[PDB]
Amino acid sequence: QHWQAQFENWLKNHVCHFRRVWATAQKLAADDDVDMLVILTACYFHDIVSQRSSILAAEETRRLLREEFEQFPAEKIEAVCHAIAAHSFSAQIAPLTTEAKIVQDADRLEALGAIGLARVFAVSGALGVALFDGEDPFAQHRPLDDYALDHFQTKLLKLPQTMQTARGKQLAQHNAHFLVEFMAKLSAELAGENEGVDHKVIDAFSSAGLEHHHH
Amino acid sequence: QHWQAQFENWLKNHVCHFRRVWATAQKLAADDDVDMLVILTACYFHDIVSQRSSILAAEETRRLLREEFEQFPAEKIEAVCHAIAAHSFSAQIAPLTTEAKIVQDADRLEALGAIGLARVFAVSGALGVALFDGEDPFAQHRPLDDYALDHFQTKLLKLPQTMQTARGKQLAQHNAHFLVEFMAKLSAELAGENEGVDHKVIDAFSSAGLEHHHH
Ligand code: NI
Ligand code: NI
Ligand code: NI
Ligand code: NI
Ligand code: NI
Ligand code: NI
Repeated sequence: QHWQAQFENWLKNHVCHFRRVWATAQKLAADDDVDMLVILTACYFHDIVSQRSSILAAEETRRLLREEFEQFPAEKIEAVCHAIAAHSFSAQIAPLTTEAKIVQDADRLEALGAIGLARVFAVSGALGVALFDGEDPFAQHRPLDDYALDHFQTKLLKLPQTMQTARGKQLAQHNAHFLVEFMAKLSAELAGENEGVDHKVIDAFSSAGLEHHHH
Repeated sequence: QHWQAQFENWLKNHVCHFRRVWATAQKLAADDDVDMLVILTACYFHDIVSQRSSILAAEETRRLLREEFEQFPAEKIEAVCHAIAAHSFSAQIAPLTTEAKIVQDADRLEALGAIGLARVFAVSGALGVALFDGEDPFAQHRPLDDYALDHFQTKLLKLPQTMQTARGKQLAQHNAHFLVEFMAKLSAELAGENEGVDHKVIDAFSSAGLEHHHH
């Protein structure tokens, strides 16, 4: 009963990004018997501590844990310090625990898909980096990245291949394909097509099979 | 001869948004014999003058026109003052000229589609308005709009129906459907689906037929 009750984690602290991560984080380790108890606090705090910021995410979440996590720490508190330290590839903190892996996947899946396509441009909005045609002709020029549409084939399109969770990869594979199709429509529209999608960008930015013949 | 040469409009002034608008603005009035000469300057300056801003876009573009447009003004200069004044529904300047209509469509199509889906979130980025789940449960709550994802069914999803150009509407209809499908994937992902799309949002935010049976 301390499986649903402890939801009163940030549900009494002081954000929704976590609500979802847990949701898909559970689906990743469904019926594997790993530790769906630590992984939780892992994905529930990885942000409470803002390339130096993840190593402190645990040197921060550990001290703060000694407040409400007072009831049940045990050995399950050193694992909540690797997960919440190995999720953002800003610190390159390689995840070793099979629990610290499920999070580095659930949170990293928040970079792809519909929400992912929204983050790239929202962020790119404040930072004001643009994303216009200044990026299409990059078939012959070079990627300056954060031109948001470039951030696409620099991090995002390369995220699924470096996915370290069995299912999480095939999942970060579909969502990563949703981004390409967006690129497909963006190319056309960008080439005054207004209708179809550039069936040439789908051919280069996403592994066929995810939609296909066999020779 | 003075149809391609005059491209040296902003090509020597002091932005790419125009390059495209003309492209699709020509396709809208293809073989109709209207005035593919004024419509051009129309879509080439509607921005040089930043709900009061469109009426001045012409009270500004007219004076500036008296510089390079010195060679060929004629009656074709009073039309370049209605178009470049009737394109943004911020001034509600109803377009009367069939030329001032092709622009209010070509420029308004830049709100839908792939580029459209990027603008909503980019802009929403600087203004920092968010767009998270705080918008999904709005099936029972109310839309505060600029929550970017709301800006969707408030302006964008209503743009194609108020389109005033023969073809331009069926065109702003497809691109407007591309936005819904995005909403479709956003719903699923938002509901921890990670795979398909909420085939319930496609059912409510876009007129079937654009993809369908017949009873
Ligand atoms: Ni995160
Ligand atoms: Ni699959
Ligand atoms: Ni097959
Ligand atoms: Ni504009
Ligand atoms: Ni059609
Ligand atoms: Ni039919």
